[PDB]
Amino acid sequence: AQGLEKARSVLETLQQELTTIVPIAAAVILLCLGIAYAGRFIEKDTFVRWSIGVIIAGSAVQITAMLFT
Amino acid sequence: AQGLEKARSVLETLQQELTTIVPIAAAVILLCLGIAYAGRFIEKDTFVRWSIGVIIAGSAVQITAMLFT
Amino acid sequence: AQGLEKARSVLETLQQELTTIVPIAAAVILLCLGIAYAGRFIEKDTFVRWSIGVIIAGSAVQITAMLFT
Amino acid sequence: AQGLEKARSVLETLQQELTTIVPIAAAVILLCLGIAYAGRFIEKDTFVRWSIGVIIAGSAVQITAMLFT
Amino acid sequence: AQGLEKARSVLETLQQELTTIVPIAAAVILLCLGIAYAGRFIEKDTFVRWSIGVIIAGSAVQITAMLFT
Amino acid sequence: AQGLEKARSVLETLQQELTTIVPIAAAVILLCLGIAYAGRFIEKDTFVRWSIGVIIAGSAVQITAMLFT
Amino acid sequence: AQGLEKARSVLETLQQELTTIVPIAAAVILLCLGIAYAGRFIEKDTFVRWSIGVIIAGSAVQITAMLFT
Amino acid sequence: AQGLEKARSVLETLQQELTTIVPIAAAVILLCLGIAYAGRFIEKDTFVRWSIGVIIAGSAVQITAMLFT
Amino acid sequence: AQGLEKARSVLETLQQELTTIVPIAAAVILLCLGIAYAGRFIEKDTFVRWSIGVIIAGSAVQITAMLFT
Amino acid sequence: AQGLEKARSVLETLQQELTTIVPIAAAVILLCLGIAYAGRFIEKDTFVRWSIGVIIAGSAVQITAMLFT
Amino acid sequence: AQGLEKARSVLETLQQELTTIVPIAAAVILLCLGIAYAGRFIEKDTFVRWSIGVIIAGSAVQITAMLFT
Amino acid sequence: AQGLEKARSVLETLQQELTTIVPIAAAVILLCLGIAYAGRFIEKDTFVRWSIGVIIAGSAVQITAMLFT
Amino acid sequence: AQGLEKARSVLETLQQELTTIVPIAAAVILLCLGIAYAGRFIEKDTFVRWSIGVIIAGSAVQITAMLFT
Amino acid sequence: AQGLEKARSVLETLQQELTTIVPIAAAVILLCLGIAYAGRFIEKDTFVRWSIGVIIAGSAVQITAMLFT
Amino acid sequence: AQGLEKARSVLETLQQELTTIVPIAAAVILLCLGIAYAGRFIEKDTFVRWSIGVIIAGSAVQITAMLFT
Amino acid sequence: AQGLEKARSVLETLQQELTTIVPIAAAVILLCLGIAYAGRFIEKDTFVRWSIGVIIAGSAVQITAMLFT
Amino acid sequence: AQGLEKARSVLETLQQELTTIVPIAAAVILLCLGIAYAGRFIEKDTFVRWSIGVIIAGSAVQITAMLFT
Amino acid sequence: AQGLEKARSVLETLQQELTTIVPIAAAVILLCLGIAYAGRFIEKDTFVRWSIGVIIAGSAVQITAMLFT
Amino acid sequence: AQGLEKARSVLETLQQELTTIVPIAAAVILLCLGIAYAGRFIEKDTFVRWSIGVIIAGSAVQITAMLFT
Ligand SMILES: CCCCCCCCCCCCCCCC(=O)OC[C@H](COP(=O)(O)OC[C@@H](O)CO)OC(=O)CCCCCCCCCCCCCCC
Ligand SMILES: CCCCCCCCCCCCCCCC(=O)OC[C@H](COP(=O)(O)OC[C@@H](O)CO)OC(=O)CCCCCCCCCCCCCCC
Ligand SMILES: CCCCCCCCCCCCCCCC(=O)OC[C@H](COP(=O)(O)OC[C@@H](O)CO)OC(=O)CCCCCCCCCCCCCCC
Ligand SMILES: CCCCCCCCCCCCCCCC(=O)OC[C@H](COP(=O)(O)OC[C@@H](O)CO)OC(=O)CCCCCCCCCCCCCCC
Ligand SMILES: CCCCCCCCCCCCCCCC(=O)OC[C@H](COP(=O)(O)OC[C@@H](O)CO)OC(=O)CCCCCCCCCCCCCCC
Ligand SMILES: CCCCCCCCCCCCCCCC(=O)OC[C@H](COP(=O)(O)OC[C@@H](O)CO)OC(=O)CCCCCCCCCCCCCCC
Ligand SMILES: CCCCCCCCCCCCCCCC(=O)OC[C@H](COP(=O)(O)OC[C@@H](O)CO)OC(=O)CCCCCCCCCCCCCCC
Ligand SMILES: CCCCCCCCCCCCCCCC(=O)OC[C@H](COP(=O)(O)OC[C@@H](O)CO)OC(=O)CCCCCCCCCCCCCCC
Ligand SMILES: CCCCCCCCCCCCCCCC(=O)OC[C@H](COP(=O)(O)OC[C@@H](O)CO)OC(=O)CCCCCCCCCCCCCCC
Ligand SMILES: CCCCCCCCCCCCCCCC(=O)OC[C@H](COP(=O)(O)OC[C@@H](O)CO)OC(=O)CCCCCCCCCCCCCCC
Ligand SMILES: CCCCCCCCCCCCCCCC(=O)OC[C@H](COP(=O)(O)OC[C@@H](O)CO)OC(=O)CCCCCCCCCCCCCCC
Ligand SMILES: CCCCCCCCCCCCCCCC(=O)OC[C@H](COP(=O)(O)OC[C@@H](O)CO)OC(=O)CCCCCCCCCCCCCCC
Ligand SMILES: CCCCCCCCCCCCCCCC(=O)OC[C@H](COP(=O)(O)OC[C@@H](O)CO)OC(=O)CCCCCCCCCCCCCCC
Repeated sequence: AQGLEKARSVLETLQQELTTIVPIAAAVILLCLGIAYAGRFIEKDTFVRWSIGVIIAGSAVQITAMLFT
Repeated sequence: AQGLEKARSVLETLQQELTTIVPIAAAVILLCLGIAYAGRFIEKDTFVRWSIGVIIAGSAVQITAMLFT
Repeated sequence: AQGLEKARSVLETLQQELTTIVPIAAAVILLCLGIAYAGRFIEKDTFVRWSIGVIIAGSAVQITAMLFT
Repeated sequence: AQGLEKARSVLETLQQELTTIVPIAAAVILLCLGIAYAGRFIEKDTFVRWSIGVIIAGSAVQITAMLFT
Repeated sequence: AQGLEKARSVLETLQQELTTIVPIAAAVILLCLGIAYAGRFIEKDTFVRWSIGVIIAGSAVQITAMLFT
Repeated sequence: AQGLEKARSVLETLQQELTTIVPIAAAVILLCLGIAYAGRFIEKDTFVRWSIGVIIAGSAVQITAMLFT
Repeated sequence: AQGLEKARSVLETLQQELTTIVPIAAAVILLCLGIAYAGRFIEKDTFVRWSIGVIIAGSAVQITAMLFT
Repeated sequence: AQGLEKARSVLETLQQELTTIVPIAAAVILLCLGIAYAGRFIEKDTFVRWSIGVIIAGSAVQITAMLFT
Repeated sequence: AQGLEKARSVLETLQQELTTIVPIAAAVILLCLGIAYAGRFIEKDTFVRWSIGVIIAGSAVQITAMLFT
Repeated sequence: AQGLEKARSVLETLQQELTTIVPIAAAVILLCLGIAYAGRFIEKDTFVRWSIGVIIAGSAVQITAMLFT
Repeated sequence: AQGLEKARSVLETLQQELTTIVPIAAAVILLCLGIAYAGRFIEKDTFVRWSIGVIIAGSAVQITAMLFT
Repeated sequence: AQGLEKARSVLETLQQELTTIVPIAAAVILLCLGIAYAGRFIEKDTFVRWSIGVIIAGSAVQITAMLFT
Repeated sequence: AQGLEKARSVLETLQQELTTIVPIAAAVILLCLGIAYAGRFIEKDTFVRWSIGVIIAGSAVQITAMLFT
Repeated sequence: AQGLEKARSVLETLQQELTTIVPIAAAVILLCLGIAYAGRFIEKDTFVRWSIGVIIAGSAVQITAMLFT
Repeated sequence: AQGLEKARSVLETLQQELTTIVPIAAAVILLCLGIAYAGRFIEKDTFVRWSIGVIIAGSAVQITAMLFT
Repeated sequence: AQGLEKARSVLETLQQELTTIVPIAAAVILLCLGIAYAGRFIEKDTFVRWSIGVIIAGSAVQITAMLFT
Repeated sequence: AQGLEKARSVLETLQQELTTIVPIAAAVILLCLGIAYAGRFIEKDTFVRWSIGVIIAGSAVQITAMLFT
Repeated sequence: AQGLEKARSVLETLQQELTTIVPIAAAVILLCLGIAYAGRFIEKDTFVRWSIGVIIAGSAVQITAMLFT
Repeated sequence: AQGLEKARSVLETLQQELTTIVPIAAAVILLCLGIAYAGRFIEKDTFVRWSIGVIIAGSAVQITAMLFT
């Protein structure tokens, strides 16, 4: 019931599937970035940027719950 | 009665349902943005923009009541 | 009497009902706009536009009385 | 007498009643336009158009007397 | 009896058949959109648009029951 | 029977044929994009875009089943 | 038969012809890039970019088969 | 006999004649499009559009037999 | 006879005449493009675009025969 | 006769006249570029660009005959 | 006659007038450059750049005749 | 005799007179277009359009004889 | 006589009058463009555009006679 | 008489008035540009641009007479 | 009279008022620049730039009268 | 006499009266257009359009005498 | 008398009244533009546009008398 | 009386009310700009832009009276 | 009354609430900037920029009252 309960369930399923997919994408990104940095194509702060992005992505639900009260 | 009370109640129900749905959408957006920033596709101000948008969306009713007096 | 007093009363009732409905619509619009801005779909001037629109709509009667003298 | 004095009086009464009705319609129009502009459905020049229309309608008798001499 | 019970049954049958047909059309649309995005003919927000449209279409009956009360 | 089962079968046949055709189009697009990138006409994000598009197109039926429930 | 078998054959012929043409285009691009680099008009990463692009274009069918399953 | 067999034969003859005529028109269109693109009057997607149109027109009978079952 | 054989012959004559005219137009286009590029009004990719367009227009009949089977 | 022989002759006359005009335009362009480069407004690659453009424009007919076979 | 003889004459007049004007502009540029170099605002290669530019601009017609044959 | 020989002669006379008139109109149009282009009111492709139109209008009889056989 | 000789004479008079008027319009346009360029409102290619337009407008009759043969 | 002599006289009057007005506009532009350059808001080539624009606008009549012959 | 004498007078008034205002702006700019230079935020050439800009702005009318003759 | 002398005199009187009225309407139109342009509601070419229209209307009799001979 | 003197007087009265009204509208427009520019919503050329529009509207009668002679 | 006196009074009231409202909007804009500049989101010229806009807005009536004479 | 008094009160409330919110945002910005500067990600002038921005934002009302008189 409630009209949009079904859409909420679908969105929850989509969020779970995207969360499952994300670590593979992050690992592939890091694999490419490490070799790019080894080849003098990018700089060392790229690893810090990647770490910040991955840490933020990991706790996306917690941050959203903290902000969207 | 009052003619348009039923429409107002329907709009209230719609607002409640959209408010219930919104946190999932915000979490999915943040999850995507984290990986996008990790992969050097966007910039660091994206997180600030997301935080501002989510904070405004969380207090939409209060802001509307403050402005539409 | 006066021929069109009844129509004026009906219009006043309609105006009151629409004024009652409007804050919910404004809150829903702001809720959608916040998430749209979080996801990089719109820009920050949208909030300024929304604020101006809501402020104008809130004092519609006063502005009408000021201009239509 | 004068044949059309009665019709002129009826027209004057109708004009007065319509003038009484108009401000409510203008207020309702502005209330709708403000929310429409808040939701990105119209542009900012709509308010200028509304102001010009209301100002012209307010002084309809004076403009008619100035032109129809 | 009830005059329009037969017409309502026909409409329900048509709705069920259209609901059955829709997923194939959605899959074809997504298949075309993926290749169009791969070929640099459209943008990444097309997937978000498609997801929103499909989610709305899937819960059409629930949304109609929530609004048309 | 069921009125629209024939149209559903036709749509399924069309979907299967389009799925058969798609890999050739994707291969041609990738072949052109590789030479375009070698010639300094596009950037490296084109390959990521192509990969995302092809992956989404490949699992169109699964995504449609996940969302259109 | 099967509706789109003829179109699939035409697309396969087009793909084979484009694959035949591509090596000449890649060779001309490399010939121009080498002289441009000799004249201090481009940088040394251009050769890496060209190699990556040509390698990806060469195995376009294999990559498409790996991703579009 | 069958009443409309003669009309069907006339339609088949017209279809064969138009099918014979079309390749010349396609060649002329491509000849004009190549020069127009060389002179910076159109874009490179025009060739993709032309190829899709020609492939669809060539296998029109097969597609019609696949859809009109 | 064949009904439309005369129209086909007329189209062939028109195609031959346009093919005869085209090289002059291509030469004029390239003559203008060279001077425009000399004066810093356009970029160096214009020559690649022109070459692609002229090569495609030259073999328009062959491409049409390859695609329109 | 031949239908478009007159148009071809007109195009050849136009091409010859433009070829006659071009050297003056190239000389004026080089005269302006030299002074602009003397005043530190442009860089030394401008002369290479101008030389390439003028050389290409000089043999436009030969290049067109080479590519449009 | 010849169609573009008049335009060619106008272009020649413009070229002669610009050639007459140029030495004054070159002298002013050199006068400014000398003082700028005296005050440590530019480097000594500026004079070499100016000399190359002025020498190239002086023989613009001869270089154009050498290249545009 | 021949019934319509007189009408054909009248049409030929009208065609000759219109052909005599046209060059003046074309010259006036080009005179206006040049000034409009100088004043930044139109674009450079207007000259190409004008040239194509004038060339087609010049050999209208030849094209009509080539097509209407 | 000749039916349309009078219209041709009128058109010639109109063309002569427009040719007389044009130099004033060109001078005014250049006067405005120079100040606009001095005020950073347009770019330096505006002068090239103006010169091309004025030169074309000057020899409009000659170009018309060359193309419309 | 001469049909358009009156319009030509009006255009000459407008040109004279605009020529009278222009020096004030140029002076105001230079006054603003000097302070803008002092405040590090623009660059030093702005004065060269202004000088070129003013010199061109000053001799607009002479340039128009030289080109429009 | 003379049509645009009023506009010229208004422009002269605006020029005089801006000339009156400018010294205050120049003084404020120099006051900020001195402290910015003392704090190691800018370099010593800023004062030369400021002096050149102020000197040019002070004699804007004289330079305009010298160039716009 | 002459049947239509009276009608011609009436038309001449009407033309004189309309010519007397026109300047006021043109001034009002320009006054409105100036404010509309100041308010960013229209573009700068509106002034050119107005000037062309007013100049044409001013010499309407002369143009009519030139064309209608 | 003169038939249309009354309409001319009415138009003169309307012109005077609109001229009286205009300065208030111009002041309001400038007040809004200043705040919009301070809020980074528009650019600095808006003030130049406003000044030009107001100056043109101020001398509308003079410009009309200069052009409509 | 005078027809448009009432509209002028209404416009004066609107101008006074907007002038009263403006300082709050300017203060809010400055408050947001200061924090945005502190967070490295905008540059230091924004304060100069804001000051220019506010100074222009404050003396809107005086500038309108100076230009619209 | 006075029409826009209500809007002014709403704007004052919004300004007070934004002023209340601002110190937290400034503190968070400084907290992030300190760590960024510690990790060699930004320079030491960032603190000066932050101090200037915060000081300007703190006295926004006073500065607005000083400039907007
Ligand atoms: C003086 C030396 C200074 C620089 C040091 C290096 C100089 C010479 C280096 C020789 C390298 C030659 C080739 C290796 C390239 C290299 O060293 O760059 C490392 C490569 C990506 O690096 P980059 O992003 O820097 O590529 C070049 C760009 O920088 C050009 O802007 O990472 C890999 O995974 C290697 C892939 C090999 C290429 C084949 C790929 C085919 C399969 C993948 C396609 C699937 C589609 C989806 C993918 C997400
Ligand atoms: C040879 C050494 C040269 C460099 C020295 C340092 C190298 C190694 C540094 C190790 C750092 C590892 C991780 C610490 C990061 C660090 O040191 O960088 C400081 C960080 C911002 O740093 P950056 O802007 O430099 O990030 C990278 C950019 O430079 C990319 O260009 O400031 C913080 O607030 C730290 C937050 C921790 C990350 C987790 C955040 C999750 C919750 C917050 C999300 C809420 C959303 C809204 C927020 C407003
Ligand atoms: C690389 C990253 C760059 C971009 C960042 C985001 C990338 C990935 C984002 C994933 C989002 C997936 C889904 C969330 C969508 C999202 O993120 O966009 C926010 C959404 C609408 O915003 P948009 O303007 O972006 O909508 C799509 C447009 O982009 C179309 O062009 O607001 C919502 O309330 C979410 C609702 C979810 C959809 C279900 C709704 C069904 C019930 C409502 C119908 C009732 C009828 C009356 C309504 C008034
Ligand atoms: C020198 C290195 C410089 C660049 C660093 C990275 C280089 C190599 C990266 C390899 C990545 C390969 C693939 C991962 C892509 C990646 O790393 O980019 C992160 C991706 C979004 O990336 P972008 O917005 O940059 O996409 C490409 C655009 O930039 C094109 O302009 O976020 C994800 O969620 C990844 C999903 C994987 C793809 C499968 C999705 C299928 C199911 C979802 C569909 C449901 C519909 C609704 C959705 C809301
Ligand atoms: C420098 C690179 C910049 C661009 C990157 C790509 C360059 C080269 C691309 C090569 C593509 C060659 C051909 C593949 C085309 C391609 O890659 O574009 C993808 C195609 C449509 O894409 P577009 O939106 O670009 O179509 C043309 C538009 O651009 C027109 O403006 O989607 C498909 O399903 C492909 C079908 C192949 C054509 C045969 C279809 C016939 C049977 C179907 C008919 C049934 C009727 C009902 C249908 C629902
Ligand atoms: C100084 C160096 C800086 C830049 C590096 C390169 C400079 C010199 C490059 C020389 C290249 C010369 C020619 C090769 C072109 C090249 O290198 O660009 C790669 C080409 C597409 O390139 P672009 O999209 O950049 O084309 C020009 C556009 O950029 C215009 O803006 O991809 C191909 O498949 C090549 C095909 C050859 C052309 C013949 C095709 C005819 C048959 C196909 C038609 C069928 C219709 C349907 C199609 C789907
Ligand atoms: C501190 C030193 C650092 C920089 C060194 C130079 C600084 C001072 C230079 C003083 C120069 C002052 C004036 C000379 C200008 C100069 O030195 O720049 C050289 C000039 C064009 O140069 P630019 O393209 O650099 O012009 C400025 C541009 O850079 C603005 O973006 O070439 C000429 O032909 C000179 C014409 C003089 C202007 C009169 C022309 C009037 C008749 C022609 C119009 C016909 C229309 C159609 C034309 C195709
Ligand atoms: C202090 C030194 C610093 C710089 C070092 C070099 C300075 C002096 C160099 C002298 C070079 C003079 C001439 C050689 C040119 C040179 O060095 O540049 C190399 C040239 C392209 O170079 P760029 O891209 O740098 O061209 C100029 C651009 O940089 C403008 O931004 O590559 C070639 O293939 C050469 C062709 C010769 C030109 C004739 C071509 C005509 C027929 C081909 C056209 C067919 C159309 C289709 C094509 C795909
Ligand atoms: C710091 C320097 C930066 C810029 C470098 C150059 C600055 C100075 C250049 C001086 C050039 C002055 C005049 C030469 C113009 C020039 O150099 O630009 C090259 C010209 C066209 O160039 P554009 O497309 O750039 O024209 C202006 C456009 O850019 C406007 O957007 O090509 C020609 O054929 C020249 C013809 C001369 C004009 C007479 C033509 C009359 C007969 C033809 C009409 C027949 C109708 C049918 C036509 C198909
Ligand atoms: C971010 C900023 C971007 C936009 C800048 C401006 C924003 C704020 C502007 C405030 C304007 C408030 C009101 C002034 C309006 C304004 O500024 O627009 C200028 C006005 C007409 O302008 P528009 O064509 O833009 O009218 C509105 C159009 O947008 C309709 O779509 O011209 C006037 O004459 C003003 C008259 C005032 C209204 C009273 C007239 C009553 C008597 C006349 C009736 C006689 C009948 C016959 C007439 C021929
Ligand atoms: C910080 C510096 C950066 C930018 C540099 C400039 C900043 C300051 C400039 C001060 C300008 C103030 C006023 C001078 C204006 C100025 O400098 O712009 C130059 C003006 C036209 O310039 P624009 O096309 O740029 O006009 C503004 C447009 O850019 C708006 O988008 O040329 C003139 O002829 C001057 C006329 C003065 C206005 C009065 C005209 C009234 C009678 C004529 C009407 C007859 C109708 C028919 C006409 C054909
Ligand atoms: C390594 C460091 C490099 C960057 C330095 C800063 C990094 C970390 C900064 C942390 C900031 C976190 C959040 C504070 C945001 C911040 O610091 O940015 C300052 C904020 C807007 O600034 P921006 O233009 O940067 O906004 C985001 C844009 O950058 C997106 O492109 O100004 C404010 O007024 C703050 C309001 C707080 C947000 C809550 C508002 C909710 C109620 C008000 C809504 C009423 C509607 C009508 C309004 C007119
Ligand atoms: C190891 C040392 C190396 C660096 C030396 C200095 C280090 C420490 C310096 C401490 C300075 C702390 C504060 C003084 C600032 C300072 O020293 O910088 C000097 C300041 C401008 O400096 P900057 O342009 O460098 O500002 C920061 C920028 O560099 C950010 O990129 O000039 C002033 O007028 C100072 C005003 C004080 C701030 C209050 C202003 C509020 C009212 C005015 C607003 C009205 C709006 C319109 C205005 C036109």
